[PDB]
Amino acid sequence: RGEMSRAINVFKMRGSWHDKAIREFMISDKGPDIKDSFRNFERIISGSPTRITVDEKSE
Amino acid sequence: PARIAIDSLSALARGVSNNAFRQFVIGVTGYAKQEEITGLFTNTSDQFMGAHSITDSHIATITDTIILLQYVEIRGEMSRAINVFKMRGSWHDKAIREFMISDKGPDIKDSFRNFERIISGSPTRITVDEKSELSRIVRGVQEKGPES
Amino acid sequence: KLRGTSHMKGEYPFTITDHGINIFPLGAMRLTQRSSNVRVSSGVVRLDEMCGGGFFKDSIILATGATGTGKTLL
Amino acid sequence: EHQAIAKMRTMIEGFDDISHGGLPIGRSTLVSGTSGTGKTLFSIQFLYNGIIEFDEPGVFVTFEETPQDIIKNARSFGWDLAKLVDEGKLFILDASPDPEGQEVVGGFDLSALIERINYAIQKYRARRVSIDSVTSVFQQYDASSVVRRELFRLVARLKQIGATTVMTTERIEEYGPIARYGVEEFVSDNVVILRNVLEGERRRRTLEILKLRGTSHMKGEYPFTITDHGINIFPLGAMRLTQRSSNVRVSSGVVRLDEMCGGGFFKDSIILATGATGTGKTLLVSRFVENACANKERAILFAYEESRAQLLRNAYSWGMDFEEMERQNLLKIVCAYPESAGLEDHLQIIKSEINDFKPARIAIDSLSALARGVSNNAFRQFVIGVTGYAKQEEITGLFTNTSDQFMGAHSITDSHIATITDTIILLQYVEIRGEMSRAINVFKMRGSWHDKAIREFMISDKGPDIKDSFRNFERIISGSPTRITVDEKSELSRIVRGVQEKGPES
Ligand SMILES: Nc1ncnc2c1ncn2[C@@H]1O[C@H](COP(=O)(O)OP(=O)(O)OP(=O)(O)O)[C@@H](O)[C@H]1O
Ligand SMILES: Nc1ncnc2c1ncn2[C@@H]1O[C@H](COP(=O)(O)OP(=O)(O)OP(=O)(O)O)[C@@H](O)[C@H]1O
Ligand SMILES: Nc1ncnc2c1ncn2[C@@H]1O[C@H](COP(=O)(O)OP(=O)(O)OP(=O)(O)O)[C@@H](O)[C@H]1O
Ligand SMILES: [Mg+2]
Ligand SMILES: [Mg+2]
Ligand SMILES: [Mg+2]
Ligand SMILES: [Mg+2]
Ligand SMILES: [Mg+2]
Ligand SMILES: [Mg+2]
Repeated sequence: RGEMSRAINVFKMRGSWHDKAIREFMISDKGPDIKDSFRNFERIISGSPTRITVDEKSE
Repeated sequence: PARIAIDSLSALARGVSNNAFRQFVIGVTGYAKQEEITGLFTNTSDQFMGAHSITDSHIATITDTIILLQYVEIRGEMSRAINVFKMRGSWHDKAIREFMISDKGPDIKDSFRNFERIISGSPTRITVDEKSELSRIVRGVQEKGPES
Repeated sequence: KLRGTSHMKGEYPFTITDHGINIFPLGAMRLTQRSSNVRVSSGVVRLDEMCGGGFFKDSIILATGATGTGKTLL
Repeated sequence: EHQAIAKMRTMIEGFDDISHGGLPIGRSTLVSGTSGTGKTLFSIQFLYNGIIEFDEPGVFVTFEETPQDIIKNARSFGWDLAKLVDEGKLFILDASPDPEGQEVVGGFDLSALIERINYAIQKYRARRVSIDSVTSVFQQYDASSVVRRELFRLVARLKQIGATTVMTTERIEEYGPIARYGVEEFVSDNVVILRNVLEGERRRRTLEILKLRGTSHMKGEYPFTITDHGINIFPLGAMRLTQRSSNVRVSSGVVRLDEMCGGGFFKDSIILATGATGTGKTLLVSRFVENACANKERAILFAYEESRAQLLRNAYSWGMDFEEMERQNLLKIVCAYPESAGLEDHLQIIKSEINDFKPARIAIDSLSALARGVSNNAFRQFVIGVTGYAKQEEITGLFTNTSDQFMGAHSITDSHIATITDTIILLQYVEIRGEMSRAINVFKMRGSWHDKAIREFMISDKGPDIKDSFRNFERIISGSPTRITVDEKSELSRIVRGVQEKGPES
């Protein structure tokens, strides 16, 4: 929506299992605040997303 | 040995020329084909997602069977996928199947069938009224059958 | 040059080891690689089906993919 | 022939063309070159043929090598010089110093040698003369000044006599000064440089005619090979463009494809099969070779990727038994590594087998296999070679090119050879529904009309199955196509309910 938002992700860890989602986060005076993923978007990695706004199953 | 594996030849190509490498491959490839040895070579394609080539220095062809893993972005998540690209003497599965990674190993689930442009890492979800056609409401031609 | 006869032309890498000079005629080795229809597992069941039975014993299997995909695993 | 300088033939596979005829009669040609380059053979080869082809006795002066050895060595190419030095056709004139020699002797002896050689030439009635390693004579205590005068005397007198002479010169650097005393180059009438350039740990020898006072000739380097038969040159550029073309048609071994090509490949035509790794190329080629033998015609297969054994395993699995093919003496499999020699050689190995077997068809699986390491021009020039040879010989060719980038390769050349080729066959993957399906296409056919669809094909134990086209898909070539449907359910065989039978009975 016209705003440079972030996104943290644990790309690879040889031992552990790590999270496979791309979670956005933000920076305040309290430090980083990881948030929720972009479940509803597409091409996320590319950088310039593309919401899917799928019309449900159309009833 | 009866089996031989070198993890990350892409770890050898470090600095060394392209030709010196290519040669080295043949050197470890041929010697393995003659000595009745089964070999698996690990290669790390410099770029995750989008990779138009599956090697680096173009070793590809000097091989029998290709096994490919590629990151697929889905619903805001980075999930793997595998595919047997080419097998010179066998049949091998054409489909591209995704897979989990736990404490047990690899579980080759299904294939993103309701998807497009997968090889790009970032696919295009395209269910939007699946193979049932606009006839999900069966028109109404089926209003003759049940009577009294 | 080897006056009178023939020879392999060019450079060839050799390694002076604890067993004297050892030259690898990387070009000499011929392309006479015995083959057969024998297959062997991988350690991944389904995967073996995906090949159609298992990798051939006499072959070279290539595993590519981005860092993290899990080639070391396979 | 329009030239004003009379020439005599060396009968050296290649030279007489590059020299537009052969060494200028009554003159001296300086064939110079690095250590082991080819020099002294040329010389010997030059006297040889004159003997065994024109019956012209020759005089060979040795300076460093022992008159015994020259004969001992020349046996490698299969020549009993002995017998000739014996029948009075070849007079070897020793001048090699001695194992218990003094020091100082290269000026008045240079005057004596003239008279010497002048005796044997008058005696044996010779036409050709070789003076191998003059250099060694000055390697006693001399400098540029005394070498141009002394050589000159020798050649000057030699020309007066009427002998067509060849002198040999050594040189430390491959491209730098032509000869040691950087003076021989202007004292001679002609100058034949022989090199053996390194680069990429491999070795490439070439011959070049810098100058031929009086006539024209082919300029620049030309690769040659020293085989069991001696010097062998390739005027890759003297290869005129006047091959024969015919509307005759042959099979591809794949029926449906044939249609797709207007009615079967042209007899005289180069064929290119490009497609990402694992697309199929190797197969087709095998099905091409096969059929050629199924009609009783010869054909060769030069595998640079897969072994002769494996070529059969996968060949049998696809049906078609190569075991028999070999036995019925109809198909010959070469099979080798592109790293086991320089192209010059590889180009000749192929040519050879094409003359000791006379194929009527040929297939080179993975030209791109030969493009490894090598420079594009070097490889492009080699392609023109094979392509060249097979074209002027009515031998149908099917080359295999594997593009370095599956799905998304904006160019099926990579090395840009698609314009020398007559007919291209394209194989490429197609991402349809989480599945890597294949699909072939006939890009171009110079004489035929060929089908313009990008049909899909499947591989079975039986072979290449050419199905139907992805009409309802855009961005095909892109590799991962976009499904846009105007139909699909459109007739073809609607009729719902029970349409099939099963395995019991129909
Ligand atoms: N115990 C585990 N549980 C869940 N996931 C794991 C576990 N171990 C590893 N993984 C996952 O598998 C990946 C490990 O990669 P792996 O060791 O298979 O080699 P690779 O991908 O071929 O090469 P490299 O490790 O150098 O990137 C990690 O990135 C991670 O996502
Ligand atoms: N039968 C043969 N097959 C292949 N190569 C051969 C054969 N016989 C000789 N050669 C090659 O020929 C070359 C010998 O060179 P040659 O005797 O023609 O004179 P030169 O190289 O000009 O001068 P010099 O006496 O200083 O070496 C070597 O490089 C050698 O490998
Ligand atoms: N018996 C078989 N049954 C089914 N499919 C086969 C069989 N043999 C080979 N294949 C298929 O054919 C392909 C093998 O490629 P092929 O040997 O035709 O040469 P290529 O693709 O031109 O070059 P290269 O194999 O060196 O990459 C594989 O990708 C595989 O899917
Ligand atoms: Mg291949
Ligand atoms: Mg890695
Ligand atoms: Mg690793
Ligand atoms: Mg020498
Ligand atoms: Mg010599
Ligand atoms: Mg192949």
